[PDB]
Amino acid sequence: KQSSISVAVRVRPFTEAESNRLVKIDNGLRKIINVVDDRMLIFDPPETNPLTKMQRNAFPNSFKGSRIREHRFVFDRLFDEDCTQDQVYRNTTQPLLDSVLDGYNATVFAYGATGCGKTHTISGTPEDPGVIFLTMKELYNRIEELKDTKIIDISLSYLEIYNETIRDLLNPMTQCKNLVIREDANNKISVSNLSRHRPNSVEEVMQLILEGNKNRTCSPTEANATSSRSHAVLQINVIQKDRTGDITEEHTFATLSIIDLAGSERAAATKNRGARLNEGANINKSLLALGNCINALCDPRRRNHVPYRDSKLTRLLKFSLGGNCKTVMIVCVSPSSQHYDETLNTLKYADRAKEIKTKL
Amino acid sequence: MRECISIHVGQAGVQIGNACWELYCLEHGIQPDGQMPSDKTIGGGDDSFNTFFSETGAGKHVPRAVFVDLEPTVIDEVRTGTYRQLFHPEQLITGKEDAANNYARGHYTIGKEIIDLVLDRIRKLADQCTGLQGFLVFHSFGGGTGSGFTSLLMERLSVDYGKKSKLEFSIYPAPQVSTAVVEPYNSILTTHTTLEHSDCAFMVDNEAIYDICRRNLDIERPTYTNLNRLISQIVSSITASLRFDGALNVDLTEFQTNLVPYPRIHFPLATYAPVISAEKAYHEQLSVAEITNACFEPANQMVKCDPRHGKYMACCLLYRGDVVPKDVNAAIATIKTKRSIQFVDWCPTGFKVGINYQPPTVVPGGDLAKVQRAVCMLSNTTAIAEAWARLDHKFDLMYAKRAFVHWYVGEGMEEGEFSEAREDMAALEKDYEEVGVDSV
Amino acid sequence: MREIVHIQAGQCGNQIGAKFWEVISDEHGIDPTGSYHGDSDLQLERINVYYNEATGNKYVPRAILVDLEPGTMDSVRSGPFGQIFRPDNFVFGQSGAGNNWAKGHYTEGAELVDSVLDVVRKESESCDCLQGFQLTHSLGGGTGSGMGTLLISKIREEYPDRIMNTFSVMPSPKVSDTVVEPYNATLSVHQLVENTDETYCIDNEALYDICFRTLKLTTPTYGDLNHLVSATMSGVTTCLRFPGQLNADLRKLAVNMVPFPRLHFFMPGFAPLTSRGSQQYRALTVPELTQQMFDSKNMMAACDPRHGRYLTVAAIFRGRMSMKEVDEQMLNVQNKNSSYFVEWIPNNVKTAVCDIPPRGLKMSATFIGNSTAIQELFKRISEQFTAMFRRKAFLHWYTGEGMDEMEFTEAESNMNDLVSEYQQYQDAT
Ligand SMILES: CC(=O)O[C@H]1C(=O)[C@@]2(C)[C@H]([C@H](OC(=O)c3ccccc3)[C@]3(O)C[C@H](OC(=O)[C@H](O)[C@@H](NC(=O)c4ccccc4)c4ccccc4)C(C)=C1C3(C)C)[C@]1(OC(C)=O)CO[C@@H]1C[C@@H]2O
Ligand SMILES: Nc1nc2c(ncn2[C@@H]2O[C@H](COP(=O)(O)OP(=O)(O)OP(=O)(O)O)[C@@H](O)[C@H]2O)c(=O)[nH]1
Ligand SMILES: Nc1ncnc2c1ncn2[C@@H]1O[C@H](COP(=O)(O)OP(=O)(O)NP(=O)(O)O)[C@@H](O)[C@H]1O
Ligand SMILES: Nc1nc2c(ncn2[C@@H]2O[C@H](COP(=O)(O)OP(=O)(O)O)[C@@H](O)[C@H]2O)c(=O)[nH]1
Ligand SMILES: [Mg+2]
Repeated sequence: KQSSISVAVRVRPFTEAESNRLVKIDNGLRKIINVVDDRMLIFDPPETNPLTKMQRNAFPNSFKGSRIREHRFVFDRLFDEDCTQDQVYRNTTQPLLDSVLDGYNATVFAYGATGCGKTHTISGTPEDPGVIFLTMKELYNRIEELKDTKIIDISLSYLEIYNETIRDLLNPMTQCKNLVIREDANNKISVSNLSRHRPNSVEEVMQLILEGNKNRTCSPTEANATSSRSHAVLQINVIQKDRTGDITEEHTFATLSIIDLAGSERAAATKNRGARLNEGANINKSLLALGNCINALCDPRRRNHVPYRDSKLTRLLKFSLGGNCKTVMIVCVSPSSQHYDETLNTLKYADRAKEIKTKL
Repeated sequence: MRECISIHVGQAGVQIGNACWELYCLEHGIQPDGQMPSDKTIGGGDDSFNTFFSETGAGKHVPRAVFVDLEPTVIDEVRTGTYRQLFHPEQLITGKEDAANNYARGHYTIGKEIIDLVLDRIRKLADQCTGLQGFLVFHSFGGGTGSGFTSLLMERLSVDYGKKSKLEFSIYPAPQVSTAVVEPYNSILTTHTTLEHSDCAFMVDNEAIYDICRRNLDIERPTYTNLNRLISQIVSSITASLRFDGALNVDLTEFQTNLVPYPRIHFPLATYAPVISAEKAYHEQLSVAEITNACFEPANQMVKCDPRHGKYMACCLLYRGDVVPKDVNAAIATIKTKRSIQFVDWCPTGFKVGINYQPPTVVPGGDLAKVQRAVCMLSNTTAIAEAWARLDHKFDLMYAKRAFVHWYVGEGMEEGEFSEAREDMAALEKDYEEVGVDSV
Repeated sequence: MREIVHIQAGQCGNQIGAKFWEVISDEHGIDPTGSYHGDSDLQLERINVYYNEATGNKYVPRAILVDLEPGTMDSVRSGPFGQIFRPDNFVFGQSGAGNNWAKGHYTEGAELVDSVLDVVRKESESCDCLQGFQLTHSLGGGTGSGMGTLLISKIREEYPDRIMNTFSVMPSPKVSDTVVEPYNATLSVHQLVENTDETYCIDNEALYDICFRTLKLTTPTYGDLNHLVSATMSGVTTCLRFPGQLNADLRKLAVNMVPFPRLHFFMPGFAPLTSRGSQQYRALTVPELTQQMFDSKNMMAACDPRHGRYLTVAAIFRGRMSMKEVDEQMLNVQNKNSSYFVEWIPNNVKTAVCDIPPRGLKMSATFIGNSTAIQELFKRISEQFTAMFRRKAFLHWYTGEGMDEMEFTEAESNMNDLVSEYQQYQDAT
């Protein structure tokens, strides 16, 4: 009935370095991102001061720059530069903690290109913890609050999808052929030979996260020296049952999935090439499959069949994107022109979830 | 001097080039082995062939051409055929498979493994040119090679040359006829290269030439050879002023100056009027007025578009043979009296005219008849936008479901490009609608 | 330059491959001893696609013959073209699969897969540029389905960016020579949907119908069915070996015909099929070929295209013909039969033309269709599979070799998902 999938876009603030590197022309860099409202975004606005001389030509007198590069994107949730991590945590992932504590599944996606600020958001600094830390902290506080009349159990897994193959991050020894997706008759999906862990507090959860991230399949010489070539899926299974209630053979189950997505890549950036072309191709295909799945799920018509089997990532989250499960998507974008083209692609990827035509 | 460098990319480009170089060799007396008998017979030293050939000391005339394809088949046909001894052995081939009809392979993955060699050979050719006029690029919009690799090559050439002219002679998809399912994608993705890196792009449709062959030449079963020969005649008409004498000579710069009003409106329509079989060569006068009238007939256009649904922005009439200027003036006055041929209010002059004394040469085994007169008309008009709009509709049918997109994104192409190109095309259409509007 | 590695697995695959190599050798002028005695220079121009040159001006096919019993190897060796193959490429065991998918995939094929892959690796690095692979087998059996799927998986792991074709013989509802065909077919389609770029589905029922009606044969044998399949196989690869006006390699057909990654199960067909004593009564021209390709009776997959819509078609012509005629004939087929073509693809027909027809014909054409009617085949298998799996009829023979019921459930679910995906693009929308 309602839109279970919600898209959140966050605009980062210029770094002092970038803020003084080429913005001096304003007194070359310019803020291609403009924010008007909690659901409104303008890409490449015509806000430059010496600009009348250009539309003196764009209008029908000299057809050299008649192209209009201003785009108008609408999203469910928008965060400006001034908003801090508390507002993002409250407005994107905090409600999901209810559903997982209620019994339903929940999903969080993190997407962006290099320099977009995704790391600061999901991970953050020790002084300014990210979204994951706040979610797990409130989850454990809720568990302690509900320690009476109910018992909760937390299981943690952390896998990665690389070249359409699953690879345990917490137990790197396991071979891929062993890691296989299995669909039970309970409409639950389990990956074989997963190294499940029982952390006791958010400190242990973060320690497991860094231990896994130490193993992630990265490669150097890309715009970032530690770019990710895989989709990292962290799964927190909450299994709970009444403590002093009916002692029956029934305990309720839920999962919180947190997926850090690899950024799309244009080989044109790559020159030497090799197996990295295969990595890029797999990443782009997986992102396309995920976009198709999300667009079909949002669309009331095409969802008679949703292409879950086009990629391992969508197959794993078959029962974590539909109507019952609540999905949120944090898409971190930069306002600097240095990342112009990439940002547009990011803004085009988020928009696909719901093609809200802003011409109206 | 007046050199021109021809670049033939893909199967369509190479086959059009086969026709073109057959025609040029016949025009200048050069034999397929590259030797000119007239040099030893008459004595030589009073001929102009440098526009398309380079002479060595031994008397061999090597064409100024660069044949490129990502598969060996068509070029291998060229190196085993009659003209094996004509071209320099450096005819470029990727030692791997083709682009498989997708822009990503021709641009990003498979096309980067010969671009250095192609640019090196273009360097070696241009260094031998003292008076280089421009590049003649032949390709097809609907092909993976002829879209991706031509885009990459023209990006590189614009970076390296910039000032030199660049002329495209491209095969555009027909409205109904097609020979691949992913033609709209490749052609839309080719909008950037033909809008920002070209200087005058000529578009041709196979269906239009098929209808011309049926109606005029009386050929119910034409193959691609006839299409290529007709395109070769058009290109010969364009470059005749750089090779032969005439009353009014029109080089590339004058032609572009007279035909391109703004930097973006450089997509004219070609028309060769006296396409006539030998049987119908008799029973017809083929005067200058008749041929000039035939140029403006919608049935004779080489793109499936109706000029009556648009306003002519400029016209260039390039005549060959026995043509006097007063006959051309009378024909142009007759055309201006006609009301169905509408001109924009801001081009009162309208017509550029060139005349050349060299009549067209007939290829043995060809379909065109021997005619004392000929004309090539190059018309900048607003009707061509229709030919784009149809193609855009096809794109909008496939991209809605993201069909065939995984092939492209799995070869180093971001998804957003598919939208971006479309937007560019839409912008171009708007410009073509905003120039025909009359002044206030 | 565009080298293909051919792998034969099982009785059906080995027999089709032997007939296919006879056909290709006749096409290229290679005699049974491996010597070239052709009449034109085009045969040797692209002989490297399917053959390797041996020292005495000999040509050894780049074939790999696989089985779990030596009977079919002995049959192929003693055949007319048995002496042309490399003896080291003959890889075989001694204990057969027994019409068991588990034996040829877990127990007895797993032992031989290392040798087969060693030979595949040897035949791959000897190529200047490897276009792809070419597997011939049947899904209704043991060693065929099992070892073919295992080799598919391991080659796909080793050569992820190369084409992998598959000429797989589907089981039929009427014709049934084996009782446990549904299990094997489901377990093999579970593997083909994930690790193949082109799967050319063939049915013995459709080939027998072609023999009885089109060819008017009285006593068809497996030689004739292999003849038809080999004709199609040669037609698919024609543009990699001969020049033409429009060239189309395997990857071009895959790009044009596969709108989404999982919809790569194609129905083949061969155009000029006529009975002897009825060839003088027809004019072999492009319209006749075009009318024969799109006829329901000419398909080799035992499906009615009228029960579905064509997602895509590919027509690969051979011979001297005009491109105008082919273009109008395809446009006429699409406009006249608009109900059998999807609306959200404007042109549904990839077209390729080659300049060299087969040996005794002035022209020919190969049809490769991707339609929703193929759905029916999978549906039929399910209608058998469930009927045998609700009761666990012949299941202990599989579970005894390490398999589980989870694999059967997974394969059934994947096949039903494929059926649903094909059904999605059928109704008007
Ligand atoms: C008088 C005449 O025209 O002779 C024809 C012929 O009569 C017909 C009936 C042939 C004939 O085919 C059959 O009888 C046949 C029987 C069962 C299954 C398949 C074919 C022919 O045998 C088949 C043979 O075909 C070839 O030679 C092709 O090159 C074919 N290769 C082989 O048949 C072959 C097999 C083993 C060893 C060497 C060659 C081929 C087809 C596709 C792609 C590559 C090659 C031809 C021309 C004829 C005969 C001889 C009677 C037909 O065959 C083909 C494949 O075109 C059957 O209907 C067609 C149309 C022909 O008119
Ligand atoms: N006029 C004309 N058009 C041709 C000719 N050959 C091919 N074409 C057109 O080219 C279009 C398809 O593009 P191709 O030329 O096949 O692409 P390609 O150059 O081979 O590039 P690849 O796909 O990578 O091999 C078809 O729609 C044909 O109409 C020709 O000889 N003359
Ligand atoms: N949303 C933000 N709010 C405040 N500072 C930010 C924000 N995003 C980025 N920054 C600052 O800018 C720096 C560069 O961005 P950073 O977050 O490091 O990119 P990233 O997340 O590593 N890129 P990627 O992982 O590819 O998405 C950060 O280290 C912060 O100092
Ligand atoms: N076309 C063809 N089909 C065959 C042949 N032999 C068997 N078949 C089919 O294949 C099935 C048997 O599979 P088979 O290949 O013998 O199993 P395998 O030995 O384990 O690979 C039967 O249902 C037959 O319909 C043959 O020679 N030609
Ligand atoms: Mg080609």
